[PDB]
Amino acid sequence: MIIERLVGNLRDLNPLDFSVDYVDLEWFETRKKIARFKTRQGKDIAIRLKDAPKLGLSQGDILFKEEKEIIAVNILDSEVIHIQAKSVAEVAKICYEIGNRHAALYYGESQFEFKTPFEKPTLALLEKLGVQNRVLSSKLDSKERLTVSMPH
Amino acid sequence: MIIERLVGNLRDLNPLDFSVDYVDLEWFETRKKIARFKTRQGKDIAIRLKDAPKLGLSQGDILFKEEKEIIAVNILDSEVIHIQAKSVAEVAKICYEIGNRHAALYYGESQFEFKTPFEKPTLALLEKLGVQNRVLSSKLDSKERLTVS
Ligand code: NI
Repeated sequence: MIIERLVGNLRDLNPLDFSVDYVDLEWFETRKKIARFKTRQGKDIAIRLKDAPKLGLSQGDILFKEEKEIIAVNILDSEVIHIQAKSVAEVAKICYEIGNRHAALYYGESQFEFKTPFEKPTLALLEKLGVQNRVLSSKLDSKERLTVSMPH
Repeated sequence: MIIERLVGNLRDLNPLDFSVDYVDLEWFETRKKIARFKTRQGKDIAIRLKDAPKLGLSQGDILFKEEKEIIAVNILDSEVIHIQAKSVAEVAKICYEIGNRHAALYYGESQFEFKTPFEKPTLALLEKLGVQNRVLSSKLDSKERLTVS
């Protein structure tokens, strides 16, 4: 089935009144406008998004909703570097340097914490800068992603 | 005359005690390690820096000092976009978006203020973000630069 428009997000209804089949995406598949997936129940779906969310698909976004059946997005955990800045100047340096690598970056719970996909040169850069960090398996949800508005 | 290393900075002495000649550099000339300049008084100086400061030569860095004579660096003011963030989350967005254009970026006075060289695309990006900014002439001193490793 072709999906051209999102039908809202599970946060806006009660998932218990529907049958929800999830499709599992990686963080790096969330901004593809044309893609093919297979749901957990084995349904082939093709996204061909006409007005895709700026940040990418997010956890719980609804691809299909008909009678009581729903297909929704689930984002897979991946290996992520959690960054704990200790000052505004550190946040500015961390975010300038990860921007110059064009690596993905996501807001954490505090405005001093960020998450970025594990990449060896990103860990090397944070080590070289003495920035506190740890590598954990977690979800990079697109709602928290920093955009790149005018890429070179 | 060839200069291989800096002697210090005018901030650490009384400039009135010396005869100070300056070499005028633009901001985008400060990271040069090999170059030839003429001072405001007309002296020829060639730099050949063996261990250049990582962020660039800064205002007041001393190239030469002998007796009461000094040659120091002056960084020319240039047209800059002054940015005023309203939150640490905005500082993170501004600094990531500017880093993704590889534009230069410097700390301002407050921890929410930054400066970047005026570029038409950078202004368009900040307008798109709704970031408070103004265009004016200012000095981009290398000691305040954010650099890339
Ligand atoms: Ni690039």
